[PDB]
Formats: sequence, structure tokens, C-alpha cells
Amino acid sequence: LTTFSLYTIIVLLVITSLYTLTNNNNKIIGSRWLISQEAIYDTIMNMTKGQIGGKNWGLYFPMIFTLFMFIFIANLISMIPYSFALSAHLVFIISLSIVIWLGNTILGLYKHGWVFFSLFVPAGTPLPLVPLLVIIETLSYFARAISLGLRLGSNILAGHLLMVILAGLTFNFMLINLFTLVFGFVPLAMILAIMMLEFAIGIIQGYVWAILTASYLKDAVYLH
Amino acid sequence: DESILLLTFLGFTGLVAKYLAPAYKDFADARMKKVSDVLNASRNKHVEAVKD
Amino acid sequence: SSGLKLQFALPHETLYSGSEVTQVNLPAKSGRIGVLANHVPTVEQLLPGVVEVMEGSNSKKFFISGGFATVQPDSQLCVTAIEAFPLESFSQENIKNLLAEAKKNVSSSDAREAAEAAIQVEVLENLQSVLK
Amino acid sequence: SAWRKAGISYAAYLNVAAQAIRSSLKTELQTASVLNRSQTDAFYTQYKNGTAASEPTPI
Amino acid sequence: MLKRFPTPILKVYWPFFVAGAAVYYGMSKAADLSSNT
Amino acid sequence: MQLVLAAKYIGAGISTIGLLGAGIGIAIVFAALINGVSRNPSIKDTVFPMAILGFALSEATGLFCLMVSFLLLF
Amino acid sequence: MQLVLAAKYIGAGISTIGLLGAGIGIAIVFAALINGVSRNPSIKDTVFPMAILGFALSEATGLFCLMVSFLLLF
Amino acid sequence: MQLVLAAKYIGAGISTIGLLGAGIGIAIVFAALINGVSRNPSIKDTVFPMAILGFALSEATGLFCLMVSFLLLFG
Amino acid sequence: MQLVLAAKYIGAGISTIGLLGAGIGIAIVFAALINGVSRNPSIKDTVFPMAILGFALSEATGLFCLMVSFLLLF
Amino acid sequence: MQLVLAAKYIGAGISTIGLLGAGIGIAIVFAALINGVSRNPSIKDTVFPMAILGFALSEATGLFCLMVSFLLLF
Amino acid sequence: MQLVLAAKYIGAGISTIGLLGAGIGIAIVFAALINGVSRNPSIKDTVFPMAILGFALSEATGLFCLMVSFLLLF
Amino acid sequence: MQLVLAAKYIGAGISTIGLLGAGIGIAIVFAALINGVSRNPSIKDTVFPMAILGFALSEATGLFCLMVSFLLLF
Amino acid sequence: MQLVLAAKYIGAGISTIGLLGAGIGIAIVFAALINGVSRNPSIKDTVFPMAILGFALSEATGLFCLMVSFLLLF
Amino acid sequence: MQLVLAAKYIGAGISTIGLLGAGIGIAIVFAALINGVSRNPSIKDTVFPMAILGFALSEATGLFCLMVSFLLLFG
Amino acid sequence: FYFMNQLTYGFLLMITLLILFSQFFLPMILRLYVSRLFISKL
Repeated sequence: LTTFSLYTIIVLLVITSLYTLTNNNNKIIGSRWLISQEAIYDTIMNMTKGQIGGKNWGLYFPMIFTLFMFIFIANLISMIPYSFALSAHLVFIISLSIVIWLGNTILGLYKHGWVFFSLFVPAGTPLPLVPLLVIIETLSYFARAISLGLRLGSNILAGHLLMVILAGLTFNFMLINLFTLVFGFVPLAMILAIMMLEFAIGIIQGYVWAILTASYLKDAVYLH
Repeated sequence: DESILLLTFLGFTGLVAKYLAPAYKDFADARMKKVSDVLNASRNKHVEAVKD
Repeated sequence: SSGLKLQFALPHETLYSGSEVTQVNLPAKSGRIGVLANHVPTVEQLLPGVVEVMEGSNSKKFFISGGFATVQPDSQLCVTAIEAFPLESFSQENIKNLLAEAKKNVSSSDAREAAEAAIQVEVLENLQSVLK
Repeated sequence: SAWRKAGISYAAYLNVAAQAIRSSLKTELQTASVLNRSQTDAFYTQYKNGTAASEPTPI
Repeated sequence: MLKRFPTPILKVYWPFFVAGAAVYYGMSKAADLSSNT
Repeated sequence: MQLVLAAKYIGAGISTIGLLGAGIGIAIVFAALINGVSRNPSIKDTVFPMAILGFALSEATGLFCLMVSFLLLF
Repeated sequence: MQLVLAAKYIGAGISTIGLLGAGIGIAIVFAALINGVSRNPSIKDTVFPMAILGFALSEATGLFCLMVSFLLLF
Repeated sequence: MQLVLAAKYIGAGISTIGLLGAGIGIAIVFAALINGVSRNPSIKDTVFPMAILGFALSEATGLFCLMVSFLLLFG
Repeated sequence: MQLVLAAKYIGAGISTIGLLGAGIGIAIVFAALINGVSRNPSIKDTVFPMAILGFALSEATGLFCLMVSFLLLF
Repeated sequence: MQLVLAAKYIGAGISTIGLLGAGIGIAIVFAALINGVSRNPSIKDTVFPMAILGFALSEATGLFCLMVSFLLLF
Repeated sequence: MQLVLAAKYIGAGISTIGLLGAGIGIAIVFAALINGVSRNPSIKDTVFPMAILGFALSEATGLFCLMVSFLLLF
Repeated sequence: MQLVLAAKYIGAGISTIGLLGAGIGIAIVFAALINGVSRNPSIKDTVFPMAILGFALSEATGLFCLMVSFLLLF
Repeated sequence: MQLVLAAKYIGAGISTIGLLGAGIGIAIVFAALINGVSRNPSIKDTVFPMAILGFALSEATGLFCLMVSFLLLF
Repeated sequence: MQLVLAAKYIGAGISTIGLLGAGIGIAIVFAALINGVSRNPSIKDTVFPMAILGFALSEATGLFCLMVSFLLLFG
Repeated sequence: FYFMNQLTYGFLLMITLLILFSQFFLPMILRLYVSRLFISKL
């Protein structure tokens, strides 16, 4: 058995613990636990309605929902001090980005094929930089791939280990002589600010994931 | 070494119960009263339309 | 709108009033500004110079004695000014220069006359660019 | 130039601009509407709180 | 519980599933080529 | 060999100041955020995620340095 | 040989901070973005497509030096 | 071992000036704040919590700077 | 003797950060594009080739820099 | 151990010049203060407590920087 | 003599980034082009040869740096 | 231990250029004063005390910098 | 043992460039002085004495940098 | 003294990028050149001598650095 | 080490939450949307 797969089971138990215990007997009125999910559904709905802007825009709206929520929930469990890192396995998150990027390329080649390679020319340019504009495009084409993964877990792995080693700060500050208890309130507020940063580096970075791959969905579905 | 981050967590959640909980309470109460008032008013309006 | 509503207005004869136009070209406080079919709602005081109005038709060349260009937020640009002007016929060099020398002379007078005559020298020398 | 400090108001600045533009007229095209448009004939008289009088000067 | 709806995930979300299987095969190549480090 | 751990330490040190480029950048976003609202108070909620979104794109660039330090630290 | 990997460690250290101005630069695009819509509200979803394009290209400046840090890591 | 902690100290030295953009950053935020109240007087209490938002997270990046200079100084 | 390839690594480290200026540079080629085209919305097709003109031949100079790194790595 | 105190000395040397951007930022604070009071003399010393407060806490960054240099000397 | 070729390699490394002077510099010309045509579309091609004239004799200065690199590489 | 006073001297040298931030910034406060009174000639020398105050405290940064350099000199 | 005067000379080399941007700053003062007077010609003798006051006891502080480059040269 | 030719080589390397101070600087003049004629289309033949005059005495200073590099390469 | 472990159980739970949220949790709120809209429109 692995603690990581057990953490994924805890994630699915919280997923059960977000809607079933939320919904009091299928009521119209929309209780307080359901208002948050309503706000999430609306802020993803109105987002990707304007983002990809397609006639077929909602057809990937569940996907752009469910790719968010995993990062939304897995950065609500590692927030506990006595916990192990959930999404800081960079092989896993970068491999997720690889899966999403390759699914985008297969979608674009199944939808467009040879004219999907018409994405390489953004605008009409004079001759001595017409192919070069393609190349820096191709140079960005895997950079479109690699960065979004290599920009999520490296957030989270930078956060909590920080709160490990700066806990070691409190193991290096409150273990020297007794006047360390005098004006020793500012590392407490500093780690407080780091936790304020950590909720941001979970939630807003998950939204960054969502918005960047939503742009990539408009890239792969629509040829410019 | 790890219970100090737990102490920051307990103090932060105490500040959350001080600050964030009444704000989300008032937001939920306001949206609840708004949706309930509109849903009652539309029903009363077409009850009056039935009377007309 | 496709194009733009130009309201080119004068105290004696408002020439254009919501005329559908592609481009206006106007000397404002920041210099010569060309504005196309859409623009930010923007208020500018207009320096006396050459306004070129390009439409679906060609571009007309007028002189303006200053005023205000105001982009009404429905993409209605209102030029509110004083003087219209032909191609070059209303401009005459003997009329301009002989007055301009006298205006440089009046610019040596008292500051109520001197500042105004300096303005008049500035305007006639801007009109020398209309003489071109 | 420094008309804002020393000379005119901006309305009067453009008024002097219009007087220079219509002063730079084609005399064939300088119609009677132009000269009557510059027919400055208004007389201003500053009164006081006791309704005193100033000079009716030509503005 | 929850009313199950036949929402399109097989006739719509095929290529991301294909990409997941291909990345599993690439992990087969990687864990049979670079897991002995 | 007595230098290579010291080389890891000072290579971590020269890698560190890249967060500098975050710490300036995010600021002008907030400065533009003030010039998102000083000249246009009625649009600020429009840019209230849209500014801080840019924060999360700039902040992460700083966050892409110190942990490049840390792998050389560990 | 205890010195050459030491030098490639510090070479990865100096090849880190090339994100710096890029971590500035994306933000300044965002700065213009906050002055794009607070000036012009009805271009909000016209520039924001290409600007987040110009984000990624401004990423494409200051990212590859980062992986020059990683390939010199190995 | 006659060299490693000395290099640790100079590594804490070079990891101290990265909060340079602290001393710029928050300050130039305040600069726009001075602009924000100047061109708009009644927006000040509107913007100053947001600006103090634009303070707090804006400086903590530089904190990371010296905590590297706090760690390689000590460990 | 051990330094002739170790120094190539640190030369690759220093000779890569030129894109830094690109991370400053082309950003305003987008950002002045923004506050330009927010100022005039229908100048866009007028300027977006020209901007992607003024992008490309201003970027590739920085792309030379790490290229000088590449030959110094190999 | 003849090297380590000298290294502390040069470490206090490199950890001194962080006040460069501190002076730059407080100069930008007073510069915008002059530019704000030039357009708003009517509100001068309501902004100025907030201006000097942000000045105080913002120059405190470079103050903490050179006192880190002070303790690194010791 | 075993050291002078690695010294020339790192000399090519430090004689590299003067294209930084291009990598921002000429770009801001195009930035001034964009504003220079967004407020003024009729004065595009009045400037645009001359301005791209102002391209070349700037950026070539930056090019000088990397050819110095070649004469310190070969 | 020939290295230690030499390293005091070079630590003094590297602890000089923090005054460059003052050397920029104490000029730009008066530059903004030039600009502000050219905008607003009404209030010239009622903010000149505030301007020279920001001058004084802003060059006090560089004063602290070169007195650190002087105390590490001797 | 001939290391210390060599270190004094390179310490004079690193106590040198901390006036450079100072020479920028007074320069933008003059640019601001142009923004003083090309915008407002009536402000000239209002500014240009006091402005060159702003051009003095500013830049002499930057000159402190190179006089440090004398005291370790001796 | 076995290093002094390599010292001249790398001193020429760190005296190479002074053209940076040319390569941006004249460019801003060209920026201002656009800010001449896009603002004042009647100022171009006014400024186009002076601005290209504003070319030389700027960038030649930066040229100084690399020619110092030249006399630090051979001289 | 656990590349197969994390990758395989991650694939399983990803496709699980795909089909799960798709068939369940978006239309259970879309029912609330259509219900409130149909009562308000009558």
C-alpha cells in the first residue's frame, strides 16, 4: 500500500463530502455549502464561455471543470502541517500536462490535420523572417507543453518544504538563549504570511492551470 | 519541530473564525434572502396575474 | 459603429453631424492625432492646424482655428470648433505676411496686445504650413 | 504662448485664433458674414453693489 | 442519491484517454530504460 | 571535493536573486492596478482577478529560482 | 574531477537569473493590460487573447536559460 | 572544511541583495498610491486596503531572499 | 587540465542570460501594443503584423546569446 | 581560518548594496509625492502621512539589509 | 598555456551579452513605433523606412559584441 | 593571513556602489520637483522642504553605504 | 604577499561604477529640466538655478564613489 | 605573467559590452525621433539632422569601450 | 521508484473524476439552474 494512493482515496471521499452531505434533500433554495459550488461553477462557466468562445464551447467545459478541482482539492489537504505533499510530485503533474498537451495535439490533428500546421504562421510577415517565426513558434510549441506542469508542483514543493525548513528556523531561533522569547513574535507572523501565501499558491495557481490550458484549448480547437 | 506550524495553523484558523466566517455568513444570508425574495415575488406576481 | 459618427460643428455652420467617417486627423494638444472608426472616449483641446477627414471617399483637407475633439462613447467623435477652410483659396500669402509683420510689431506692445499678437503670429506661421 | 498667465482665456484664445484666420481671408471670399462676425460692438459696464458705473468700454 | 445522466465522455473525450494510454506506454519505456538509476 | 559542496552553496547563492525580478514586476502590476482604478473606479472588479492573475504569473517566475537553488542546496 | 562538477554547479547557478527581467517583463505586459481595459473597456476580450499570447512569448524569452540550469545540473 | 562555512557566509552575502526589488517594489506601489489619491481623492480608502494588499504579498518575495541568507549563514 | 571543460560549463552559464533583456524587450513590443491598440482599437490589423514584425527581429539577437552558449557547451 | 573572517568581511561588502533600490524606491515615492501635490495641493498632508509611512516601511527593507550586513560583520 | 584557451572560452562567455543592447534597445524603438502609429496612423510610412533605418545602425553595435566573442573564441 | 586586510579592502570596494542608488535617486526627486513646479508654479518652495527632506534621507542611504565601506576599510 | 596592493587596485576598480547611473540621474534631471522648460518656458529661471542646485549636491555624492577609487589607489 | 596575456584577453572580454551603452542609448533617440514626427510631422527635417547628430556623440562613447578592449587585446 | 504507482493510480482517478463529475456533479446543479429559471419564467 502507498500513502499517495490513500491520499487520492481521501480526495474522492472529500468529493463525496462536497455534494451529498451538502444537498439537503434536493432543495431549490441553495444552502450555504452549495453557494460555494455555485460560485465555482459560475466562475468557470463565465470564464470558459469567454475564453475559448466557441459555438462548441461547453463541450470541454466539464473537462476544464474537472482538471481544476483536482488541483483545488489536493492543495487543501497538504495545507495541514502534519501531512505529506500531494501535488508536489513533479513527475505526476508534469506527466498530467504531457497528457493534456498530447490530447490537444491529437484533437487538433483529428479536427484539422495538415491545416492544423497552419498555426505556425500567426500573421503575414516579410520574407527574411517568415520561416524563423515558425521556428520560435516550434520553440514555444513544446514550451506551451512543458511549462504549465513545470509551474504548478514547483510552486507547491517550494511552499511546504519552506514551512518545513522555516519551522527549523523556529527550531534554530527558540532553542538559543531565553531572550529569544523577547520580540520572537515576528517569525510567527512571518509563517502566518507564508500560510496566507500558501492558500494563494494552491488556489490561484490551480486557476492559472485552468486558464492556461483553456487558452491552449482555444489554440488546439480553433486555428487562430 | 512540526507542531509549531500546527500552532500557526491554529492561530490562523482562530483569525479565520474571527474574520472570514461572519463575512461569508453575511454573503450567504444576503444571497439566500435575495433568491428567496425573488422566488416568492415571481410566484405572487403570477398569482395576481391569475386573479387578473 | 462601422465607421464613425463625426459631428463637425461650427458657430455659423455645423458641417458634419454624425457623418459616417473612417478617419479623422486633427491637431490637438498632444499633436496631430489620427482617430479611426473606434476609439477610447477621450477629450482633447485642438490646436489651430490642418484637419484631414478621410471617409469612404477621399480625405478632405481643412484648416481649424482650434477647439475640442470629444469621443462620445458610442464612437461619435465631436469636433467642436470655429473656422472651416477650403483647399487653399481662403489662404492668401499677401494677406498673411503683411499682417504678420504688423502682428510682430504689435507683439512689442503691452502684454494684453503683445500676447494676443504673439498668438496671431503663431497662427499665421501655422498658416504658412498651409501655404506649404 | 503664455496667454494663460498673461493674455487671454482659452475661449478668447480661440477667438483671437478665429480673428487671425478670418484676418487671413481671401478678400474675394471674405464675405459680409466674416466682417459682421468680427464686428465687435458689445459694450461692457462694470456696476457695483450700490449700482455704480464704470466706463462702457468697447470689448 | 444523484441522478445519473449519460453525459458524453466516450464520444467526446477520446483523445485525452488515448494520450493517457500512450503516456502509460511511454512510462513503460522509461521505467524499463531509466528506472535503474 | 571540499569545494564542490561549497560550489553547491555559492551556486545556490548566485541562483537566489532571480526572485528580484518577481519582486519588482508584481509591484508595477499593483501600480497599474491603482491606475486601473484611479482613472477608472468602475472597472476594478473587472481587473480584480485579472491583475492578481498576472501576479501569479510573475510570482511563479521568482518561485522558479529559489527552488532551483534548493535542488543545489539539496 | 571533483572540480568540474563543482564548476557546472556554479554554472547552473549563474544561468538561473535570466528569468529576472522576464519575471519583470510579463508583468509589464500585464501593466499595460490593466491600462488597456481601464482605458478601453470594450477591448477587454480582444487584447487579452493576444496579450496572454505575448505573455507566453515573454515566457519563451526567460524560460530556456532556466533549463540550461537543469541540463548543466546533469 | 576550512573553506565551506566561509563560502556559506559569502553565499549568504550574495543572497541578501535580492530584496533590492523589495525596496523598489512596495515603494513604487505607494508611488501609484500617491498618484491614485491625487487624480482621484475619494478612491483612497477604496484603494489603500487593496494597496496594502499591494504592499504585503509584494514584499514577501524579498523575504525569501534573506531567508536564504538566514539559512546558509547558519546551516 | 581539469579546468578546460569546467570553464566551458561556467561560460555556458554566463553566456545564456542575454534573453533576460529579451525578457525585458519584446514585452513592451507587446505592452506598447496594448496601450497603443487600446487607444485605437481598429489599428490592430494595421499594427499586429508590424508588432509581430517588431517582435521577431528584436528577439533573435537574444536568441544568439544562448547559441553562443550551445557551441561553448559542445 | 584566516580565510573565514575575511570572507565574512567581503560578505558584509556584498550584503551592503541592497540599499541601492531602497534609495531608488523612496526617491520614486517622493517623486510621485511632488507630482501628486503638483496636481493636488489641496490634499497635501493627508497623503503625506501615508506617503511617509510607506516611505518608512519601504526603506526599512534596506535598513534590515544593512543590519544583516552588520550582523554578518560580527 | 593550458589555462589560456579556457580563459579565452570564458572570455567569449563574458564578451557575449552586448546584444543585450539590442535585446532591449531596438525593441523600444518599435514600441515607440506602435504608439507612434496608434495615435497617429497617417504618419506610419512617413517614419517607417526612416525608423527601420534607425533599426540597423543601433543593433549592429550589439552585433559587434558577439563577433568579439568569435575573435576570443577563434 | 595576507588575504584578510586585502579582503577588507575589496569588501570596502564592493560596499561602495549602494550609493549609486542614492546617486540616481536624490537627483530624480529634484527632477520631479522641476516637473511639478513647471506644472504647478503656485507651490514651489512649500514642497521644496519636503523635497530636500527626501533628498537628505535618500542620500543618507549612500552615507550609510560608504561609512560601512570606511569602517571595513580601517 | 603582493596580493594586497593588487587587491587595493581591484578594490579601486569595484569602487568605480557607483557613479554611473548617478550620471544618468542628473542627466534625466536635465531631461526633466527640458520637461521643465520645453513644456513651461515661463518656469526657466524659476527652475534652472535651483535645478542646477539639484544637479550639484546630487552628483557630488556620486563623485564620492570615485574618490573612494583614490583612497585605495594610494 | 603566464596569465597576463589571458588577463588581457578576459579584460577585453569584460570591456566588450560597453557598446550596450551605445546599443540602447541611440535607440531611445530614434524612439524620440518617432516622438518627434508622430507628434509633430512638421518637425522631422528639423530633428532628423539633430537626432542623427544625437546619434554620433552618444554611441561613439560606447565605441570607446570596445576600442579600449582593442588596446586591451593587443596593446 | 513509484513512477508506475503514482502514474497508474493517478490515471485511474483522473478518468474516474472525469466520468464522475461529468455524469453527476455539473448537471445536478444545472437542474437547479433550469428549475429556478422555469419557476421564474413560469
